[PDB]
Parts: sequence; C-alpha cells; structure tokens
Amino acid sequence: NYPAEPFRIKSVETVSMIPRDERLKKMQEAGYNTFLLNSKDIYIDLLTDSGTNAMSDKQWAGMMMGDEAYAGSENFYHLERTVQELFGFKHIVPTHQGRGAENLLSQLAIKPGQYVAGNMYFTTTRYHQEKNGAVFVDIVRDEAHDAGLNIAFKGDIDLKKLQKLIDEKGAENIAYICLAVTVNLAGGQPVSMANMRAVRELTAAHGIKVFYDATRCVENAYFIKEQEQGFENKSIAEIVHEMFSYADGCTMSGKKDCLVNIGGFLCMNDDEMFSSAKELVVVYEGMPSYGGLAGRDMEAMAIGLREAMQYEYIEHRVKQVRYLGDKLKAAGVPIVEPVGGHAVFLDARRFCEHLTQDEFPAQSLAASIYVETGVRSMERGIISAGTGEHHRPKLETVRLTIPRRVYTYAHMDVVADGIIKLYQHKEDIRGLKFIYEPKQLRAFTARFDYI
Amino acid sequence: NYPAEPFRIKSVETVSMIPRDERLKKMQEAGYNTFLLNSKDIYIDLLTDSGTNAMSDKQWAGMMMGDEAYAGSENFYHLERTVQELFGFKHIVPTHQGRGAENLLSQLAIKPGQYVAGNMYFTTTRYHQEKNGAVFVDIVRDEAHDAGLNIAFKGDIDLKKLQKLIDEKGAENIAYICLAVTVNLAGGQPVSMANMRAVRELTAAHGIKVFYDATRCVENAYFIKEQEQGFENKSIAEIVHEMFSYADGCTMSGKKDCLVNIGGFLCMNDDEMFSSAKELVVVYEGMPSYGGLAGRDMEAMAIGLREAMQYEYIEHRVKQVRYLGDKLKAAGVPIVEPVGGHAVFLDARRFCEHLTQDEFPAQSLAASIYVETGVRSMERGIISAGRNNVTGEHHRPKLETVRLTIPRRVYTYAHMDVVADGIIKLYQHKEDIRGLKFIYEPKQLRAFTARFDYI
Amino acid sequence: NYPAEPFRIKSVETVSMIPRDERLKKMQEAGYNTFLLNSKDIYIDLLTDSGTNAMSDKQWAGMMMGDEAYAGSENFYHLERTVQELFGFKHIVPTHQGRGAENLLSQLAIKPGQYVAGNMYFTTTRYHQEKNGAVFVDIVRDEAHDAGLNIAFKGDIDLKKLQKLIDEKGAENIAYICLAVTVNLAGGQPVSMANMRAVRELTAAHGIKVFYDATRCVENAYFIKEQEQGFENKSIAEIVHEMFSYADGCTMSGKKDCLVNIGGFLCMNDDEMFSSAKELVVVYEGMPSYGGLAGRDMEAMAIGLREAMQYEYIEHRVKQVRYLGDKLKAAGVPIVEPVGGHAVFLDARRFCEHLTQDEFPAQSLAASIYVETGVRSMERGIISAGTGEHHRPKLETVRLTIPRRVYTYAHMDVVADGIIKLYQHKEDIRGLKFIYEPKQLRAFTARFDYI
Amino acid sequence: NYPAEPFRIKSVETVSMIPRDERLKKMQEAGYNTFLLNSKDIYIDLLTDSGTNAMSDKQWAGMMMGDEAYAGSENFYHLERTVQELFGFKHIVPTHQGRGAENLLSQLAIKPGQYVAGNMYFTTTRYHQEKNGAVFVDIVRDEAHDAGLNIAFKGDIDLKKLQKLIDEKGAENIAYICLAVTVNLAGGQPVSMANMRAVRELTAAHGIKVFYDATRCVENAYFIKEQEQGFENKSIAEIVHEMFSYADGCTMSGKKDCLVNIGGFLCMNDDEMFSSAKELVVVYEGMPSYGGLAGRDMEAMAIGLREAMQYEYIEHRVKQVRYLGDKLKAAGVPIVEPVGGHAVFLDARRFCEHLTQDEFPAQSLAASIYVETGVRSMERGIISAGRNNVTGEHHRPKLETVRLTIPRRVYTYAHMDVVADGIIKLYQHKEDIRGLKFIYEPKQLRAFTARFDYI
Ligand SMILES: CC1=C(O)/C(=C\N=C(/Cc2ccccc2)C(=O)O)C(COP(=O)(O)O)=CN1
Ligand SMILES: CC1=C(O)/C(=C\N=C(/Cc2ccccc2)C(=O)O)C(COP(=O)(O)O)=CN1
Ligand SMILES: Cc1ncc(COP(=O)(O)O)c(/C=N/[C@@H](Cc2ccccc2)C(=O)O)c1O
Ligand SMILES: Cc1ncc(COP(=O)(O)O)c(/C=N/[C@@H](Cc2ccccc2)C(=O)O)c1O
Ligand SMILES: [K+]
Ligand SMILES: [K+]
Ligand SMILES: [K+]
Ligand SMILES: [K+]
Repeated sequence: NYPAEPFRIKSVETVSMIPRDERLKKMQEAGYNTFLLNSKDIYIDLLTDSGTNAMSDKQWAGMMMGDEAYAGSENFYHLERTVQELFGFKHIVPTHQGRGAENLLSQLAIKPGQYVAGNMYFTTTRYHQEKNGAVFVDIVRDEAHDAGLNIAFKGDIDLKKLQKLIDEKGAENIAYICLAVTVNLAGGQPVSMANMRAVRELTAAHGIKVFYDATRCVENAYFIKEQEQGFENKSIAEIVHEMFSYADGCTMSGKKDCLVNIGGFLCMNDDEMFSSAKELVVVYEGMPSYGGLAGRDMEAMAIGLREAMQYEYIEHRVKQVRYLGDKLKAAGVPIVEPVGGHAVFLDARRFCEHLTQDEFPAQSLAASIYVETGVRSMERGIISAGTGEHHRPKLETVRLTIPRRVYTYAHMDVVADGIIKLYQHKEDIRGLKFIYEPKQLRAFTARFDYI
Repeated sequence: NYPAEPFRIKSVETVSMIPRDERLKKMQEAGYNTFLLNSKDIYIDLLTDSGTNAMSDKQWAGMMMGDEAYAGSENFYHLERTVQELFGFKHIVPTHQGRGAENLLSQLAIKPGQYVAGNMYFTTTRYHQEKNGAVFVDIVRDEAHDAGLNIAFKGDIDLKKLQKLIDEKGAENIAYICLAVTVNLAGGQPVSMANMRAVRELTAAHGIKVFYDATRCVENAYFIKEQEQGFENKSIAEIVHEMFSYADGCTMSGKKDCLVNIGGFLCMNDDEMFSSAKELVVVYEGMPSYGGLAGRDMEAMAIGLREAMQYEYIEHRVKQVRYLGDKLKAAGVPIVEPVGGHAVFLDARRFCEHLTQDEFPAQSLAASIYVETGVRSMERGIISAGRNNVTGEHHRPKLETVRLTIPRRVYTYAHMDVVADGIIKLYQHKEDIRGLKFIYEPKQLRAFTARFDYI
Repeated sequence: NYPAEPFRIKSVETVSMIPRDERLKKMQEAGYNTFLLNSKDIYIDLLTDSGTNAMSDKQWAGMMMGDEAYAGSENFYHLERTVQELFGFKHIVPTHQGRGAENLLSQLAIKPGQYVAGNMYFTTTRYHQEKNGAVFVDIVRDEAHDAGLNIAFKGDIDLKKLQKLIDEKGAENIAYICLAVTVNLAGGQPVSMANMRAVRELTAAHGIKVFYDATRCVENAYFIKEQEQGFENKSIAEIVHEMFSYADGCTMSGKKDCLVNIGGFLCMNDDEMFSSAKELVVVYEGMPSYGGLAGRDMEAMAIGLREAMQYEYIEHRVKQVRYLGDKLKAAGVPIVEPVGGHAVFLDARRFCEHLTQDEFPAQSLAASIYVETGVRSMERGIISAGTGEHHRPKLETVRLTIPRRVYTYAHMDVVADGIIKLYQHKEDIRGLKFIYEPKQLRAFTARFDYI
Repeated sequence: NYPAEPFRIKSVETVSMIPRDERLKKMQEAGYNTFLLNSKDIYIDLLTDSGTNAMSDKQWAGMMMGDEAYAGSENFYHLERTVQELFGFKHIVPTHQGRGAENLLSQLAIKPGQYVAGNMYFTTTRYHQEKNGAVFVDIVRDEAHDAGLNIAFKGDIDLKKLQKLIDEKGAENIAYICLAVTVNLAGGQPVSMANMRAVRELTAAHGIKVFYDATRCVENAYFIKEQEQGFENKSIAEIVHEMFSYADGCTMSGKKDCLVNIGGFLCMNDDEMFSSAKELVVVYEGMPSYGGLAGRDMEAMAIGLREAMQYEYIEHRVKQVRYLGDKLKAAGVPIVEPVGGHAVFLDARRFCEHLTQDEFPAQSLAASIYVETGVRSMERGIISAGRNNVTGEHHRPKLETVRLTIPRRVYTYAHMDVVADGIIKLYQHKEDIRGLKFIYEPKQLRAFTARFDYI
C-alpha cells in the first residue's frame, strides 16, 4: 500500500511558516513566478528533485572523511570502485553534475552532421547535442505524449521508429541512441528491460552506440521489479546492473538517484574514448581524479548510490509520490498518468480549461498553489518551451517534484488538500500577462501579473 | 487536528528492518526483554523520549562551534543567557543530565529528617531525596491515580493535602515542594498555571521553597495554552516564563524538552545556594562553566531550548502522540487516559486479561509488539516495580502498562500507523499472547537485565 | 629530536588576538585570576589538557554516526569492545568523565574506616575517597616532591612505604592501592613497569586490591618505551595492555588520553563489583549502556583511544611538551624536572624568590603571563591548596598544560619567548592581595589586586 | 618575522607515515610520477594549493546550514552579498571552480579573431581564450622572465607593451586585458596597485575592458600592504576593494584564497553581460542561484572569503611560504626568486646540473623528494610542457622547476622543516640523483599519467 519511511529522522531543517496573507505578498514580489521565490519563504519546496535530497548519517560520516587531495584521493577510488561494481562500466569520470557529463559525451561522440535519437529529450542534454552539430530525433512511442493514457513503461523506445531512422538515414549518420531512464519529460515514466534489450539488439547489428541518461535509473529499476514479469525475484542492484549491460556508457546526475546535493559522472567501456574524456574533463570540470567535486562529495555520492539499491528505500520513494498522485486522482484532480517515479504532474490544460494557452495556465496554477499552501512547483508548459512565435507543446503541466527522504505523507497531504481545495474553485484562477522576457531561457527570469 | 511536521528532514538515520522471523530470533536472544535488544535490530525505538531526540540544522551548526575551554566557554555564556532569558532564574549550573542536577539540589536543600512533597514522584528524583535523609509525601490530587479518568490537568497538587502537611508537620520540617511538569508517573499529565500560583501562594506564606522538575515543562506549557482558559493569546515562551516565576529553582533534563541527546542544568534565585552549588558541582559534574558537558553540547542545548518555544513545533509534538493514542482508542485498544504529552500507555492488564500479573503481561505484550512490528517499547508494570527488600515478593502495582515513548522530531505519522496497526492486529487476537516466566533475574533493577521464556 | 606533527590540520579554530593593552584590561576585569578569564579573550589556553583536545576526522565521522538509543547502542558496544581489547579488563561502565568513575569506585571499594594509599593524589579522586570514610596515605617515593630533581619515573611507589603500611595498619584495613599513571601532581611523572609489577606482587600476597588512575596512561606508556630497558621493541598498545594486567580495575578520564572533549569509564574484572557498579551508575550517571554520555561521544572516545596507541602521535605529544620545557630550561627559567607528559610546571618559588608565599607568587606569575602573551595558565601553589590557616605546599608552581593536537611548536615559542622575557625582568612581578574568598574550593572564584 | 599560526587546530587529518623503504615501493608502483601516488601514501602533499585548504569552525558551521534549494537559496544571497561588499562588483554568478567561470567569460567577451593580453597566462585560462578564437599576447614586463631576479611586483604589466598593442592592433580588435593576481606562472609574483591603476587609465581611454584572474588576489593584497608605499595604513579588505575598482569583472577560483575545497564565481558590472551570463551558466554549471555548487559550499565560500581578509591570517600564510624559501636559500638550495605568495619553486636545472633536460631532472627530483621525506611536489618543467603537435619533440622550457605548493592552514613550520631538511640533505649529495626515461607516455597531458624508470 503506502509503507512508512524505511528510516528515522536524524536531523531536521527549520522552515518558515508564514500565513497566507504573507505568502501572497511574497508571490507578488516574485512577479508571480515560482522560480523567483526565496527559499526562506517556502514551506514545501517541490520545484525539483535535483540536489535537494536529504543525506543519511553514513553519508555525513563520509563528509567528515573528505580526502581533498588534487590527485589520488581515496574518495575517488571509493566512487570509482562503487560505480564499476554497481553499474558494470569499465571507466568512470566524475563531473560536478549531470550536464557536465553531457558536455563531455556530446563532444566525444557527435560528428557535426550525425543524428541523435532518444526516448524524448531533456533541455540540457539536447542543448549539448545540438551545440555539437547534432539533430535530435524523438523515437519514443506515441503513447508517451498522451498525459492521460495510463499504460506501463511509457518511456519505451518505438523499435519501428528506430528501424525507420536506420533505414532512411543510415547507421553511419547516427551518432548514438540516447536512452533516458526514467523519461523526465513524459512524467517520469520507466523503460522496460525488454525494451533496453531490444534496442541493444537492433543497434549492435548496425554498429550504433547506445548511451544512457541514467539520472533516475534506480527509480526505473523499481518499476521493472514491480511491473515487468520475471524480475520479482531480482534485487534492485541486479536490475541496475542488467540495465547498463545493454549500454556502451552513461551520463549520471548524482543529484537525483545518488541521494546527494551535488555531483555526477560519465561512464563508458571504450578505452580510447576514456582517454579523450580525461583530456577534455581537465578544461571544463577538473582533474579526472575529482572532476570538479570536493573529495567529500565523491564520498557522499559513492555511499548514496549504494544506499539507493535498498529495496525498502526505493519502494517508499516511488510509493510516496504515488500516494500524492492517488489522493489527487481520487478527488478528481487531472494529473499525468501513470504517476512517475519522482514527481506528480498536474494537467493544467484540464485544470484550467477556462483559460487559453496564451494566458499561461500552468504558470498561473503554480503561482496560486504557492499562495494557498506555501508549496513551490515548477511550470512545465509553454513558458518552459520558450521566427517570433510562442511554441505550443501538448503538455501544459505543473510539476510537483519530490526530493528524496525530505518530506512525509503529512506533507503530501498538505499539498494534496490545498490543490484539491483550489481545484474545487478552479474558476477563480486568473490569467497572466508578460512583464519582461529574455530569450533562450525565459522560464527562470520572466515576471507576470494577473489579468 | 493532527498538523503536518513543521519542518523538513535534513538527514536520515539508517535502519535495518529485519523481517518478522528474524525479529523473533532477536527477541529470543534478548530473553524476551526489550531492554536487551540491540539498537541496530530495532525499526522504531519507543523505549524513551530521553536523549533520543533529533536536532535541527542550527543545532548541528552550533555543534561545529564548540568552545571546549575548561572555564569561560562562550557556549556556557550562551546557555546561561538563554535560560535566564526564557526561564527567568537568576543563576544556572550545567549538569550532564537531569539526575546530576537532582543530586546537587537534594544535597543543597534537604536537611536530614525533613519532608519533600510533590505531585507524585520520579525514580531518580525520589532516590536522591531519600538518599539525603528526606521523607517523600505525595500531595497530588486523588484524580491522578485513576488511569481511566479523562480529565484535564491531572498533575495538579491538592492544595488541602499540602495544607494538611504544613499543619500536621511543621513548616520548618519541610525541605521543599517538588512540583513536576509534566508528571511522568501519571502518564505525562500537565499541571495548570492556577495550581502553580496557588502552590506559590501557600508556600510563600510559610517560607517554604518550591523547586520544579521541569524536564517536560514545554509540553506542560502547551497544555496550558490549549486547555486552560485565559492563556490562548499567550505564546509558549510567555507561559514558560510565568510557570517558573512561581518557583525558587528547577532541575532540568535537557535530554527531554531541550531537543538534545545529552545535557541538563540546575536553576535557582538564591545567591547563597548558588555559591554552594558551584562548590558541589566540581566534585560530581565538573566546573560551573561546563558541568560535565562538552562545550558543543551546551551550545546545542541553548539552541534547542529556544527552538522548543516555537508553537508549531510543540503543537505537532503533542498532537503526534495524541494521534497514536486516538487511533488506538478508536479501535478499542485500552490505554491510559488522557494521553500525555510524551507517551501512550497501553493498559496491559486489560490488553492481556487472560494472563495474571505473575505471568508478566506487560513484559509479554512488549515482546510481541517488537516481533510483529519491530517497535521497541518499555515495560512499566510488575517487572519494573521490582521486589520487596525484606519479604522478597513482587511489588504489585495498580498499573500494568506498556509505555510507547515518542522521541521528538524522529518519527512521522506513518511510523505511528506502524505502531498502531500492529498493536491493533495483535489486540484482535490478543488471546494468543502467552505469559512469561523468569529464567534469569538479577538482584536489583531487574527490568534492564532479566531474561524470560514462554509458559 | 623534535618531530613534526604526525598529522595534518583538517580544520582550524578562530581565535582573538587582542593587543597587550586590551589583555591588561581583561586581566583586571578577571580580578587577576586566570580562572575567571573568558575563553574568547585568550590566544593560547594552557589552563588544562582535560577535554580541550582536537579530535581527528575519523572521530568526527563517528560523531555523525551517533546511535542515541537508551539501551543497546552500537557506540557502547564499540567502546566496550575497544577497552576490553586494549586495556584487557573484563567489564566496563561508561561515565560522563573521570570523577564520575571515581564516585562509583569509592562507594564500591571503601569501608568507612579503611586506608587508601597511592602515589600522591588528585583533588577529585581524594575527595570521593575521603567522602566515603577513607584516610589517604601517600606512598610515593620522597624524590617525587623535589621539583628540581631530574630522575626517571618519579611517580614510582616506594615499596618500603607500602610494606610499612601493610605492617603497621594490616591488610584488612587497606581498601585498595590507588596507582596513578601518570602522577599529575608531581608534574606528570611516569611510573615504571617494574614498579607496577612489584606493587602487584606485594599487594597480591596480602589480598589487597590495586586500582589505577589511568587518565594519562598512554603518556605513561611512552615513557616506558623510551626510558625503561627491554620495552624498546614493544608497541604502545602492548605496553598499555601489560600495565593494566597488574591492576584489578581502573578509573579513566577520556578527556585526557582518549583524545575527546568529554567522557570517561570505569573498568574492573570482578563480576560481583560490576553488578554493584551497574546498580550505582543508574542514580548518578545513567544507564550502564551510555552512562551519562551521548552515543556519539562513546564512539568518539572508542576511536580516540585507538588513535592514542599510535607511536608517532604519542611521541610528538610528549616531545612537544618537552620542547617547551627545554627552551625554558635553556634560558634559565626554573621548571619542574623532568618535564612531564602533559604539562610544563614553572617553579614560581624560584621564579619569584623576591616575593613571599603569602603574596601568591604563582597566582601573580600566572596573571602576568597572560597580560604579556595572552597565554592562560593554572596556578598550582598555595591557593589551590586552600583551624584558620593558609596551608603551605612544597610546590609553588604555574602549570602550562598542553591540550593534545591543538597547538604547534610556533605556539610553544610564543609561550617560551614571553615567559623568558618576563623572567629577564622578574623583579617587576608584584604581589597579590585577596578580594573575596569562598571555602572548600577557592582557586576558581577568588579575586586579587596588585600590592 | 615568521609569526605563529593565528589560530588553533580544531580537528586533525590522519596520515599513514610509511617508512622510507615503503615509500620507495609506492614511488616505483607510481612509475616515479608523483601524480600517480595515492593520497593515503603521502605525509605532506604539496602538489597544489587548489582546493586543499583547511576550513575554519565557522565554515563548518555554515556547512551544517546548507540551503539546498534549486533557486533562491539563502547561501547564494550570502555569497552574493559578501562578494559585492568585499569586491565591489555589481553582479555575481557562482561556478563550480575557476575554469568554469573562465569558460563563461571567454564565450561572453571574445569575438572570434580578437586579441587577449595579460601579464603572462595560465593553462586553463589561455585555453578557453584560444578555444573561443582569441590570440594571446603577453604584455608582462621583461623582468618577470628572469627566475633569479629578486625584485618586487614582477607581475606588473609593461604599459609600453600594452600601448604598442593598442597602436599596432586596433583597440576594436582587443577583447580585454586579463590581469592575473597573482601571476602563477612567474612563481606567484604580485601586481602593484599603481600598475592596476595605470592599466585602468590606459584601457578606459580606448574603451577596452579589463577582467581580473583573482584566484590569489588576497595574497596579492598582502604584498601591496607589505611592500608598496602608501598602503601600510590600509587593511587587507580596503586594498582588495581598491584592486577590483580598476576592473570591469573577474573570474575567481574559490579553491585558492576563499579557503574552501571547491567553488568559484564570475563577477562583472555590465548589466547586459550579466544577462547573457545567467543564460550561459545554465547549460554548463547550473542555475544562477547555485551554479554547480551545493548550497553549503556557497556558504563556506562566503565565510572563507571574509576570513581571508584578516591581516594576521594572510601575513602568516605568506610568511610560512617565505620561511620555507628562506631556509632553502640560506642552505644554498637554488630556488626561484623572489618567493611567491603560495609556493616555492626549486630550480631543478641547477639542482641537477649533472643531468640533461632529456633526463627529466625535475621529475626525478620530485620522486626523490617523496622517497626521502614523504612530501609530494609537482613537476613544473619539460614533462609538464608536453610535446609539439606537428614535429613531436619536447617543448623545452627555460624553467625546469619543482613546485612546492602550500595549502592554506594545513601545515605548520615543523612540516616546512621536514620539507627543507630533506631537500637540503638531498642537495648535499645531489650527484646521486639519477635520471629518468619514459616507459609509458600518453598522447596528451603527460604529467598526470606517464610512467618512468631510472637510467
Ligand atoms: C533526465 C535528466 C534530467 O532530469 C536532468 C536534470 N533535471 C533537472 C534539473 C534541471 C535542469 C535544467 C532546467 C531545470 C531543471 C530537473 O529539475 O528535473 C539532467 C541534468 O543534470 P544536472 O541538473 O545534474 O546537470 C539530465 N538528464
Ligand atoms: C590524574 C587525574 C586527573 O588529572 C583528573 C583531572 N585533571 C584535571 C581536571 C581538573 C579537576 C579538578 C580541578 C581542576 C582540574 C586537570 O586539569 O589536570 C581526574 C578527574 O577527571 P575529570 O576531570 O575527567 O572528571 C582524575 N585523575
Ligand atoms: C520527570 C523526570 N525527571 C527527571 C529525570 C532524570 O533525568 P535524566 O537523568 O534522565 O536526564 C527523568 C528521566 N526520564 C527518562 C529516562 C529514564 C530514567 C530512569 C529509568 C529509565 C529511563 C524516562 O522517563 O524514561 C524524568 O522523566
Ligand atoms: C591563476 C589561476 N587561474 C585559474 C585557475 C583555474 O581555476 P580552478 O578551475 O582550478 O578552480 C588556476 C588553477 N590552479 C591550480 C590547479 C591546477 C590547474 C591546472 C593544472 C594543474 C593544477 C595550480 O595552480 O596548481 C590558477 O592557478
Ligand atoms: K543542491
Ligand atoms: K542519547
Ligand atoms: K570540553
Ligand atoms: K578539493
């Protein structure tokens, strides 16, 4: 059902609990953009699950044993040994976070004319691919773009779409396949092991490389153990190890499923690409022996990755998010289904049907959510999407992203009860109008006002 | 109505979570005594709320700023300034925990042969009083001894009983009145402000001193704000300050409402007694500048005491315990009422009516609770009562209970549901619970080391 | 010679560096009593080596793994296993510090008429002995009371004095022998292994118990390895284990050679006395599973005791103190000889020969030391000693007590150079006059003024 | 004259301290390359002063108060307020370390084909400049290239060389002047305030921007207070603020003079460039609210930067390095002069005159230094210079040196004596030092992974 936290609270973080009238003032000062809210003014911060996790006592013990040597740090040897043991890859290069590893991989495996195809995309990953002269091709199955379609493993790659790309464009013009686990843009949807095995079968026949975006791979591994038949007797670690056996490398953001506040790494099996990675990491991140991370942070990441393999931890992590989604779904609140491993996405298109998409319903829904409850959420609709056009995506959603081991079921009830009350008078949600807008990346800095 | 935690989780503590068949092995290795269980084998440890609290990020920041000087530590000045500000007492002496401060007070304010009267007693406090030649007299009102009587402020002192003591026994023969907030032995029951004022009024008329046992004074202050009329507009800090304005001093166990894992102190307003307190703390605890505590621990206690004054914290603290008690009461599980500020007491006599008290139902109920849920609780019945010194029979108490003591800021409502659901399932087939028989029994304090086996 | 610190600095403590004119004001506000100085106003705090030590990264890692359970804490099992391994005793009871263990032992092994004899005494130890109705008898050899006599192992017990006590008073009237390692009052002087072996031989023949005051036992073990023939091939741990094989138990203040800021314990081999110790620790310290200590503090003490067995640590610890004494002795400054393991004692009797003992030379020397350098020292002459008399001891000294791993050789040079300059114009040191004096323990609270 | 540490040791780091015969084994396993040594096998690690510093108790207290929010973290506001207060710049963007900020600045202020001129260069800074289509021009005064010339402020820019560049190359074709304080490649040599003012005067007349490489700016500020007339009455903070008043921005590696183990930031006054900086930091470092750093690390850097402004700290920092250099110079050991703010450079060409540069004397000297003392140092000569891209021969530099880089607040004078005494003993029989020959050599960056064997 909904198991209790498989841990005790070792230490707590003090938070401000300003009343509604105070929160309304803070939201007005922030231009009705949740990205501009001060952390000190937020009760429950569901903006992202990236780097906001709570570490364990064992991780903080490693923090006291930081070997800050520039080369040969014991923390690096611990992290290297851990990733090689759990992921199975031959070579590891630490980076300060995920997009640092993406910067490395995109410069190492992309020729300025090749194609990169994957199960949807992420902002930072696609930028570095296109920065290095690649053209992105989405080969996820079409069901992944249907927010309400409740089917299992929506992140699976359409093998027919991949076969079409290899035929129409040729394998020589395909840089690599970028398989993401889980698929963040589809709502945190998992990829099945049979899909990873089938993708590896087709790519290996044409000499195409496969690189994983593994930031939420542990959450993906739980869905395999829970819903894919034949993996019920397999541990999380066994599933994680089998997942990466169908890849030539991976980029990892430790800030997610490694249960840390900073850190990432790049993995690969090819010796020659590892040599070029060590030469390139020096100018962007640092030495291959620390890669832009303090020694204590490599230690915390090595310990956190091993803690993520505990079944009871990852079961509670996913089922806490599912509890929030189930409570909203039972009250009639429209959400993306099925609930992903790391967040619940409110479908602002259905939530705010009385508002047009030019009126920023997701942004206005996120602003109202904070004022009524003190809960911060991230707009993931047209504004995040960015001639002189608006650019309209199918998904006008508000993301309630759950940090790991930070909040309780009672905190989820505060989020649910407030959204449910807000939904009961959803007609009151007003539209927004732009005040100041940069280019490139406007979701972070734009300001709005009620219409 | 059961608020969410007024804080986030900064860091977590790893637990093993062994399955039921493994927990049965651990319980058998522990002789069916929860006191002999290893901490590493316990999912939810409700043995005590003493020193088991979770500290805040600000407290751990103070832990990094420990001034470990033997004298004149800045951490002591911060603790001294904090207690003088919040409690109002003139002089402070730190101790390593509560019973260290009780050892000092009992030697400073008791002449051999005098009487000490209080709203019931505690084990360590009464020992140091009687060790120094005092005779304890219970002056709590009779309603406190009714486990099922659900009334407010059961810890209040019966003013007539105190008046009777002053009349039958000379006031010169009364060492002091020991007012405890809350009253742990009655189930964590609070004392009203009107009672503390009346006690201060009566004792001041006869020159009698009043010293508070304030280990859970903050929980007591919340009950005043919630249930005593006239205090709804007053903050927790204002209530705490008014409480101690009716006392000449106090002994504090910081391990409770100061939100720390170690620490205590002794307070008083009398200059002459403070001089003797500084001379006596040297031989038992340490210098008056640290009193058996590391500097970082005085800092954490100074910060934690100020954090306890937050209304939202203490409201959630009390209502989390109340949530556990209400869920048990709604399922028909017999508990001591009303629910105290820090624990829920299962009535093991009614829970295990098919067992006699010679069969240790509370001890057997605690063992089954761990096996079914991984929750450790404390037996508070015949085993804890011990044996009589001369006749060598069982000290048979009216209360055969199992104490579910909640550490502060450590567990969630979901953890309380684990405790409730397991006890409720165990209660639905309570007839299966077997009795226990001694297989090893020490000479004194038997709850800690005794071993048992099923009958 | 004088080896470098066998460790690196992991973290530093910020200290105030007020000028001389500021320090003079602070000293006047403190009534010229170094005990009343604020820690924030002191550059180098040499008041005591008790609880002022710097812990290691491994100890602070254990601090993050505090098992704060009331019973069955893993930290207790670590501490118990460590002491049983290194000391060899069968039973251990943790206490909040040394005088807590002394309170326990004195109530368990003293009948209100028996004698307690030891190599000199300490204030807290002798109080609890006399509190429980014992009469103290000093059986240290007479050479220990000669501050200038530079001989080895001045802390040895005079076997003839012990034989005289057993004959004149009988073994039935002797509670136990209290052997202290090292002897703090004699200047931190060590006890030889042959002495501990000979004492055990004589006491066992008469059924007398031997209990060690082992607060500085590791420093004692180094002197055995350095100066007693036959122990040069033996490690510190082997020497420590052999030392306690000649004792029935011990009281330990972890605040000394366990490299912690709080903590102690009581050891013994007798099962029946251990049962009574567990009953008595409950009313004074706490449960036998934590004994008035947080779980993290038991962990830090278990780790610190194992770190103390490293030869390079304890060699540098002793030789840093010796460096201070050698630099003062080479300049003509009168000190207690030989230099002990934990402190250097300035002989204020020779330092201030132009002042009488009624003028508190040690107290006035300590006050002047702070004003000129910002160094705090402890007066250990007549004032510490306390009819209506003054009570005159042979030793009018000023103790420069060195915390472990806290200061460097450069800090010792600041102490030495300032004392040497002060000694060159020692005639300027003025006498003191009492302003306010309590009874029982007057060194802590008394105030003075210049004459 | 060599002051004592202006602080106490709060906590220590455990070291192994293996004997000489064991260290020889470790050095052979590392192919006689100090870069391949394990940190656990090193007594004194003088490889770099970057990110190896010891933090204070106040910094570790801030580490416990990490606000790990993705946006609007209080730690960012503290860092932003601190840099704006101490440096005077209008806008701040955090980065994970210095070369992250250099990556941003090079893409923001360089159009392809422009010139970048500075007082010598650094490896990472020059790479990002040339990666973005710039041509580097050295405008340091000629005295900086004389290793033995003991003069003050060798890092000053030759104003005539800058005037010549503006004349021969149009000012529109000059991206910016990159003024580094201190100059690491010249041995950590400082830049005078009069030079920074003259550079600002000349560049402002032609509309040219000036950006500082300020990683060791605090050490530079001490040299101004110590050796430049007119600044003896000014505090370190006042000097730092005046230095940056002659710049339009800066790139900072907090891993140096901010007393942290990770962190950096990018500063500027131009509003338009700051808008582009926030857009570019997202794809490389992270949000402008954390920029690739944990919240606790921004807090530690904010606290450490304020601690670096203490005169007594930075005086001891510089004079501890000077103590090592003076002890070597007094024994006849050849070093680069004057001693820089952060390291001492051994002249391995003179130290090992019996060896040719093809025999890697600096690499062989570093290996012997570790075997005799357990001290790791960095080879800074022919091996670090690498090979030419086309012809494939050795890049032969004038400086064949061994760098003894001192982390801040990590070691004592006794540790410096260990370094000096071992090098002095090694110098007394320097003829025994053998040459090295390649047994494994990578394709690029060979100092890190290459292996050697004795000839
Ligand atoms: C699937 C996947 C991710 O979700 C991911 C980061 N997610 C993020 C962080 C983010 C990044 C950009 C704008 C807003 C928020 C999330 O808020 O969801 C990265 C980058 O890793 P990094 O942030 O550690 O560099 C790679 N792949
Ligand atoms: C040999 C020996 C000791 O030296 C010792 C403490 N020394 C102390 C501490 C102290 C105690 C009383 C007055 C002043 C200073 C020292 O400053 O030198 C204790 C008590 O242990 P505790 O302080 O941990 O209770 C037992 N034996
Ligand atoms: C009202 C009151 N006053 C003083 C003290 C002593 O303070 P301290 O010395 O413990 O800090 C306590 C201790 N309460 C704990 C711990 C305990 C104590 C004895 C036996 C078992 C467990 C419990 O109630 O379980 C107390 O409740
Ligand atoms: C003046 C100056 N400006 C910028 C940076 C980059 O900053 P960051 O990215 O390192 O934080 C540095 C790095 N200095 C270190 C570390 C190092 C760097 C390259 C090779 C080996 C070692 C050293 O000098 O040894 C620097 O000195
Ligand atoms: K973070
Ligand atoms: K505790
Ligand atoms: K201390
Ligand atoms: K580092």
